[PDB]
Amino acid sequence: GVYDYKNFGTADSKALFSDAMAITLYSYHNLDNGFAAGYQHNGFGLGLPATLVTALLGGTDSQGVIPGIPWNPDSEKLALDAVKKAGWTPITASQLGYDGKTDARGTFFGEKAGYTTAQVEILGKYDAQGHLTEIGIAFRGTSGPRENLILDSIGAVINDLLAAFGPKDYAKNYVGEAFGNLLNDVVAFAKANGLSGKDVLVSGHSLGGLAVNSMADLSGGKWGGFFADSNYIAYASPTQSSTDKVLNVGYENDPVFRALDGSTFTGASVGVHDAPKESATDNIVSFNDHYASTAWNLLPFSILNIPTWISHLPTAYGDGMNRIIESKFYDLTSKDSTIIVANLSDPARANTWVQDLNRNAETHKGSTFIIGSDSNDLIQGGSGNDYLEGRAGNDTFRDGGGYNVILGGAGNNTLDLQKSVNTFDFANDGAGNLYVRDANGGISITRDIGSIVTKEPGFLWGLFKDDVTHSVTASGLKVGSNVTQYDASVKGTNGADTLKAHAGGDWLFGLDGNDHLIGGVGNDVFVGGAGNDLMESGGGADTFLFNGAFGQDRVVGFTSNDKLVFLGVQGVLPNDDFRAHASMVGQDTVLKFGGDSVTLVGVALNSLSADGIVIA
Ligand SMILES: [Ca+2]
Ligand SMILES: [Ca+2]
Ligand SMILES: [Ca+2]
Ligand SMILES: [Ca+2]
Ligand SMILES: [Ca+2]
Ligand SMILES: [Ca+2]
Ligand SMILES: [Ca+2]
Ligand SMILES: [Ca+2]
Ligand SMILES: [Ca+2]
Ligand SMILES: [Ca+2]
Ligand SMILES: [Zn+2]
Ligand SMILES: [Zn+2]
Repeated sequence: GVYDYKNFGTADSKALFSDAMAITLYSYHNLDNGFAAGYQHNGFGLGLPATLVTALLGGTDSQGVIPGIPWNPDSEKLALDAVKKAGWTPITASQLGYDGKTDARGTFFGEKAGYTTAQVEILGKYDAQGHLTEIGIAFRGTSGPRENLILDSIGAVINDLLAAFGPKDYAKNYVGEAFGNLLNDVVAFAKANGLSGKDVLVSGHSLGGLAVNSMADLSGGKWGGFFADSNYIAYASPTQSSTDKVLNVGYENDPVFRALDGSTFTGASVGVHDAPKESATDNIVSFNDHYASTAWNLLPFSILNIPTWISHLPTAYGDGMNRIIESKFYDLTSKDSTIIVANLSDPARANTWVQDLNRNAETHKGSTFIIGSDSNDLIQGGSGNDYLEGRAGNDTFRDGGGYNVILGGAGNNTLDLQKSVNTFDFANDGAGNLYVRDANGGISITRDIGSIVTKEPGFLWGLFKDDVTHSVTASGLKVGSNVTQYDASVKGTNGADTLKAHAGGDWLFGLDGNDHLIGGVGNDVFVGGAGNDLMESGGGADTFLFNGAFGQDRVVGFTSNDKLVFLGVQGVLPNDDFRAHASMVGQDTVLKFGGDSVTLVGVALNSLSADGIVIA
């Protein structure tokens, strides 16, 4: 999964991620809620007030109205409800033995000249009995004063901030300077409650995330090395620590995210700075009204251009990246997966296609995941391999080919094919999956797509030009009266079946159980499903399709004109070739995908070509 951390399980990593995001959001106490609400309702045609950028960096004396970012009446009470729902409760100064101040929210403040506006929330997670199990440290970073930030042009101020981080280990040492004594109290408090460092989660966004990275660098180091084993997840940090300790999460079109090389200002710092970084998620796009806009992108991408900072705002971090977490595709992804998140206003959402524009980014690598919203989305895949997720609402997909998985989720969803119905084949396994094979043999596996739209020259037909809408029924594609039939197939049961193809070619669907798929002399498509399936080619130019937790299969009679299609499987990295997944056991080639496997019986490794082993 894209947020896997250290050696935690996939699931444990996600739970950590969500806690990190919860506490991070809390640290801002709903600062961008007014702006995000206006953006969602109205669009970004008005751009972004320079005052929100200074609020992000400098801190605020609040909670009031400095414009044009709206109130926000209920705001700190909603932020606090939400952090608590996510399982966290602010820890008091008194609980810590802390001598210093906390404001009316329970926020602690920096301790040395130059850090006195730095803030941090210290929160605790308690089991059903009232015992502390975990501590959360959420840095809200500043500089701070709200006071050097108006004496210059906003761009000259951003530029100087950025250049000040690297020299004299300022960014590195930041958390030791600001919170060195507080963190000793946290160490004392944690131990008294039987916690060790592994039970401490460290997060923050922005300058907060700079602080997460700074703590990691010092965790060696200071506080008796108590936090050396703590968990560090930074959002939208400009810096990366030198440790291997921090998961650095961010949107790729966030101008602040990765702006420094470690903490080094470079030529890329004030333009596109999308070179891959070990600790960082490098390919998560916020597909927002700015990113979608020709007009907005007339100016070069730069952190010095305030409108670019819309991609930095925390509410969209929360909301979009929680939809990654929630994805049916989540466990196919890895740290650098290309992920396009639908982040558009209501106005733009009605008429803009969410797609990988690859704008202000280095060229994307591997398969593309596109995650919709709970509203009606327009989602367009490319002619590569794409995993399209509609989530709730009535979504419409398009896709330019390749190998794909299209999930429409809740609602009434449609796949617009934008070619003729005659140039595609359709199959249907009776277990909810409808398969679409294109004229180039690219296959999409679809769920919850009730309607297909084709562009008939036409006639076809029939009565109906030009675009025509087919209902997806058990017996085929129904345009009112006519059926466009499903390709010939044999369907099994969820037990162990033996299925036999006809000489003309069949789609063979074993479904669950350990099946025995005996193809014939024709061009068959083998889908063994869950279970450990024995599939024989029988002749022909055959296709073996593997999706999900496909099990430990055996393929017999595999030749040069046959194809293994791996789609929606475990253990794949951007640009994997089969040679990464291949070994030999006697005269058989074994291909492993996480804990799934295909043994090609009596096929020597060296005889295999990448053209008939598609890894999507
Ligand atoms: Ca990376
Ligand atoms: Ca990138
Ligand atoms: Ca949707
Ligand atoms: Ca595609
Ligand atoms: Ca939907
Ligand atoms: Ca079966
Ligand atoms: Ca099976
Ligand atoms: Ca065959
Ligand atoms: Ca063959
Ligand atoms: Ca299987
Ligand atoms: Zn207990
Ligand atoms: Zn057999």
